[PDB]
Amino acid sequence: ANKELEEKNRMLQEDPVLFQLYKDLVVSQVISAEEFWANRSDIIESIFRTYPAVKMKYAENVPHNMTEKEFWTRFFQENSNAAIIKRFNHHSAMVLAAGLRKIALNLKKSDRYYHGPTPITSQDIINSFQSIRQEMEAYTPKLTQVLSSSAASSTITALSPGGALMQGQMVPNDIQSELKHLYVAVGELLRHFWSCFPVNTPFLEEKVVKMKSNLERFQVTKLCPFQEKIRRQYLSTNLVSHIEEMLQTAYNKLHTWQSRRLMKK
Amino acid sequence: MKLNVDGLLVYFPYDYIYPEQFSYMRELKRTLDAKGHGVLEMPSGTGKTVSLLALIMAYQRAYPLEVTKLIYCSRTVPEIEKVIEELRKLLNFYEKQEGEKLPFLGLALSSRKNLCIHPEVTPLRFGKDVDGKCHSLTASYVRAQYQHDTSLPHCRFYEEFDAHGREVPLPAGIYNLDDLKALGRRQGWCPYFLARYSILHANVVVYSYHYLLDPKIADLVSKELARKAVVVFDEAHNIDNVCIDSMSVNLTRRTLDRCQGNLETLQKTVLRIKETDEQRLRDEYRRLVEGANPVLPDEVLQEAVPGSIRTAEHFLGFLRRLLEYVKWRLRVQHVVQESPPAFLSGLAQRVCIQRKPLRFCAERLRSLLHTLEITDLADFSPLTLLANFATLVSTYAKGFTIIIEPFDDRTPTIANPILHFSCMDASLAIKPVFERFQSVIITSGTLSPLDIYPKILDFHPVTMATFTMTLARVCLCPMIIGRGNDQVAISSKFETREDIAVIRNYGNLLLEMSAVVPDGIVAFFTSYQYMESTVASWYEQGILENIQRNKLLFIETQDGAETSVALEKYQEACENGRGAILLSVARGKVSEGIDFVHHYGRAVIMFGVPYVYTQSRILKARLEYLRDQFQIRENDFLTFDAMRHAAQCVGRAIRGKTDYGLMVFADKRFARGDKRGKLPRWIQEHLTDANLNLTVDEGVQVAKYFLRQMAQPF
Amino acid sequence: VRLGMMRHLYVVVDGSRTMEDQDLKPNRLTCTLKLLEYFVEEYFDQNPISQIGIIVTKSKRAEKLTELSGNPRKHITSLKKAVDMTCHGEPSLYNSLSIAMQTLKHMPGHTSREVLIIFSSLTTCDPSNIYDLIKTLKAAKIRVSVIGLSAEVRVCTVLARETGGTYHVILDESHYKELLTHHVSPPPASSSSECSLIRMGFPQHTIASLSDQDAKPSFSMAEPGLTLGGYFCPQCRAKYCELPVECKICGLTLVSAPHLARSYHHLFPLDAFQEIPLEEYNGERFCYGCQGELKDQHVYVCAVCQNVFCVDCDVFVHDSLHCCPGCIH
Ligand code: SF4
Ligand SMILES: [Zn+2]
Ligand SMILES: [Zn+2]
Ligand SMILES: [Zn+2]
Repeated sequence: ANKELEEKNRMLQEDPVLFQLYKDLVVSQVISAEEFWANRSDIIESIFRTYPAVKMKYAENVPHNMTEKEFWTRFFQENSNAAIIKRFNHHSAMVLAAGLRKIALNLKKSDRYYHGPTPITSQDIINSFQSIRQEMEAYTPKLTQVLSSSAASSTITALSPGGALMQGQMVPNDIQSELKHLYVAVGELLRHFWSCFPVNTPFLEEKVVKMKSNLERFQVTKLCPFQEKIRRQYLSTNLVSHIEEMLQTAYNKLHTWQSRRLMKK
Repeated sequence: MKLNVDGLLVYFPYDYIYPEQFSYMRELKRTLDAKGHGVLEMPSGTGKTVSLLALIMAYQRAYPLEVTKLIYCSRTVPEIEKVIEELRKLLNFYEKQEGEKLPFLGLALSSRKNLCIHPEVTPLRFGKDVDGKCHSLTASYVRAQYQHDTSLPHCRFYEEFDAHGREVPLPAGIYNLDDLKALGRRQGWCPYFLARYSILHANVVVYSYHYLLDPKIADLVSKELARKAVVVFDEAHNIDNVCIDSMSVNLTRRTLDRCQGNLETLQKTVLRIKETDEQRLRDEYRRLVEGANPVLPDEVLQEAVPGSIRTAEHFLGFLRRLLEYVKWRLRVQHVVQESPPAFLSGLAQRVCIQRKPLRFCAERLRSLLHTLEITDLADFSPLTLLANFATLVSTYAKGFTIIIEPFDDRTPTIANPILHFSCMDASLAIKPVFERFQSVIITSGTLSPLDIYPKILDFHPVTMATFTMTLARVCLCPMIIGRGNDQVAISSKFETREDIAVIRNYGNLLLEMSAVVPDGIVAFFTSYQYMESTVASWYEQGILENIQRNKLLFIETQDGAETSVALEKYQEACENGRGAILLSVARGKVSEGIDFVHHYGRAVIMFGVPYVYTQSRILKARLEYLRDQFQIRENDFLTFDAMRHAAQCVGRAIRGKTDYGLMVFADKRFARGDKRGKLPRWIQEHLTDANLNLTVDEGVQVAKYFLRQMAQPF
Repeated sequence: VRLGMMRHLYVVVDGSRTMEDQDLKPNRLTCTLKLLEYFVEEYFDQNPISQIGIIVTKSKRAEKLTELSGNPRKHITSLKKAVDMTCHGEPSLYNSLSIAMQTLKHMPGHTSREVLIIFSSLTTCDPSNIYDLIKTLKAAKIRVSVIGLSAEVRVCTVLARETGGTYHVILDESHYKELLTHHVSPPPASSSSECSLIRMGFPQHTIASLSDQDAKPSFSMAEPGLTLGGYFCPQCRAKYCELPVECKICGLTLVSAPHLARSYHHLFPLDAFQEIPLEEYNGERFCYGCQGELKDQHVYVCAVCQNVFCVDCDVFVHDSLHCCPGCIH
């Protein structure tokens, strides 16, 4: 059946982001659309489920020279006393049937945590210890020793923006939307490319997808510079180099791992 | 876990016993030491049997000569099956401590219908039909014909059992009904008769009350062999009803019409016999001159001479005359008639039937029936019922009454009148138990006060002990809601039953409670007719719909088939998160039969005091006699029946294992001191005055709080 | 007992009408949402590598309020929005569990899958039987620890114990915090649960090289403006505004060094300190930990450093700091 065609119509305009990027892959005629998707009331219903007699009646009494309003009328329609008990037990039973479809841890080296991932004679301790011991026999020099006008002023100058220890542009906005669209475009298609890359997948069926994905990386990125060229030749300002890293680094990973494949063989 | 009781050292399998258990064993030992019949109450349904059983095992070993055998009876076979498991567990623990087998045998008896291995009776389920087939297979003629080894199906299991079962008795072991059936199959012996033989030497024998009360069957299997036996009843609070029902016999127009047709078949059978077999069968007349069982107890039973009735032609006319008198006396249209001694005089004068010849009619019928080589007794079973009634009236009527109902209740005019012979005192049928057995312990739960039982049953108990369960956590949280949100009397009085507010209040209570009560809840009404009216009133209003939205609701009907299916669905709902509200009648067979455990009937609701229709004459005769004799007020007994019965159905939620469960009484009457006094000790003492008159909404709030405390673990 | 360092827990909340009832001081639904915010904020504050996803089940339908994520702020924002939720309907436990199972079915083996169901309405109307789902959950090694509200419902009782989780009920609002606070800690890994090594990358924060020379402008990765500097990836080479965030491309977890060091206190729980009320030859009137006079007859001591700690110090140490001050020496 044409299941895919119906799915495309539902998402054709309901969600812009999903369809927007898929078309872009075909706007420039990059690759076929087959690989795109291949890789990636209540009251009547309750009676419909609950009472089988109504279900049988509805099929046989399907609207024919009648009205739905008339059908609704037919719903509500000592011996009579027993009917309530039987109906409720039957009704309750039908509801029930309707909902029933047929290690202590141990370690060898705990010191490593104490000196964790963060990376990096004897007489000197004695000599230093004695010297400091006699240092504070004179105390309360606060009057002048703590600070001086020159020392204090020098600190203020340093704290100034020009001074040391105090080091200290949204012009493009319309282009921002295109980059975000491109960022999603890159993010959308790298995801599939990187979906199988981390896993070695030493199998032809799984590896074939890598080869198709690996080749598809060039096809998608073949059209990328053309759009980049137009944007770049506007003012030569606010260069976009980050977007190149994802494609260039994707190439390097592709080339390196592809080269590594030959070595393994 | 050996217990050094004051009387002796008693082995106990489980880890710990509550303080009430210490009182239980010593109290039981006191009666056993005194060798006198007594009555006691213990709340816990589970653990009571083992505690009761544990002392007997220790007592038997300490004083084997004092007590011969243990006769522990249970109300229903499904409940006796779990009892033997407790005994089996205890035996293994006791046997493990000893380290070797001991001369101890335990088994449970039952009807051939429930247990058997013969294929022919397997498809049949009716109890009467099973006996007819088994009797025919085991009939003397078949046994005599079995010797000839002619071409005819002979039940092999009994034939080889007599040659084998008689010679070798089973040394020891515990065999439940399911296990016993397998043993018979492998050994090719009757699971029924083999157990019957074992009663001669069986330390513990357990069976239902109907095997120990009705003289027709109980006497034969309960022979004097048990000169000094510790006979015990379990949950025998409604012992009188079972005991009285055994004596009570009902004769109806439909039954009478069947008897007339059966009698005609009996006449035809005699005619065939006369032309075919006369001399050989006539020898039984000499046996009769020389000199299904009679319902007369030991002393009452008489076998002096057959009397005037000595031949089939003469005896059949005797029944023909008696049947006609009952037929005419039953067809009379008038108010309900009572005539215990006058019926015998009226029958004797009307159709010239002396009582003494009539006393042996039932026994003569069986003897004559045997001579007829009938195919089965099931077809003629109604005739025997009339014969049993025929002899019972002619035997004694001091503590009995013949009640005739030309018009039945619930029908403006019915052409099927029923002749009732309901008894009035249960002491008559239970009397032989007390003399034959040195001591009887009536152990029961939800027991309304003991002092009445000696009045109802003519006996002198050694002790009257009431036990309240003692636990680290207060499992049961009873309450009475006599006032609703409208602060209006909610009593389900007969005159006040028609009140819409009272009906509305019950719906409000159930609706609100269902919101807080987790999966599993049961509601008990006073009668089916009242239950339908309350359901209909809720159905017309939105209360029932809201209850349905809150939880699933199930109602109970008279037919068992609907009840069984609905109950099975109920248990399914509790297992899932849907939950179910099972509306039932307190006096309905469903309530007594079913047991409620953890997450089953969590909040048992007692809608109104359970009372029977006072217009029922049969109850009046029973009620009137208790006022006439034994000095019991008419209202006292009527309240007693409700209080004892109300506690019966609501006490299941605390079965055992300290599974939290609350009980709510939706009636201000229970708050009355008289009702509380008749309330069982364990339920009564926990109940306090502060929560005695909780409002419908106030009761809900505390119920929610109660669940919180019980919800958390220990 | 070895714990599950990385866990994927789902906080299933019932949108049942019973939540409308106000047994507690505020509305029950608001109280759960208010306190659930504390758990969500605290859950990541004590387990960064873990991730959470909330589900709200109302009108017999289970809708994913928020997917699995590592940012408490996003989840907290949904909680604020959910305050004004209609809260009208009946929950479906099967629907909720089925939704979680689908998302959690594909989760890696190393992670410790978990589920926390806040059960309010005792009724549970479901399209199909749940026992079959219960069997699937055990095979899926998903720990479901329901927390009932005002009901010890049987259906959940079997769920927690059979599935390996824990069931609880709210005695009161104060007790409510303790129950969820308990689940903050990584639950111990049972015999059935297994463990495996997990690949991760440490994103070195980078800024403009030298006065905006060879700059790296970019906006974000899930109205973000251009950023002079931001976290990058060893493999994505994508600008991530904040950490820890799973690679939108690699699928490899990115996490800073301090975040991993945050959970080390779980591995080395501090031994409880014996409480002796009397002085017991303790000549130091001032508490060693806080240098404060002991106005109460209470003292705490280690088994190694053998120091003195008042009630306030011992409470603080075993509550937040998760280490003995003096015993570090
Ligand atoms: S004789 Fe034994 S085996 Fe045969 S029908 Fe009777 S009880 Fe069953
Ligand atoms: Zn990455
Ligand atoms: Zn301190
Ligand atoms: Zn220390």
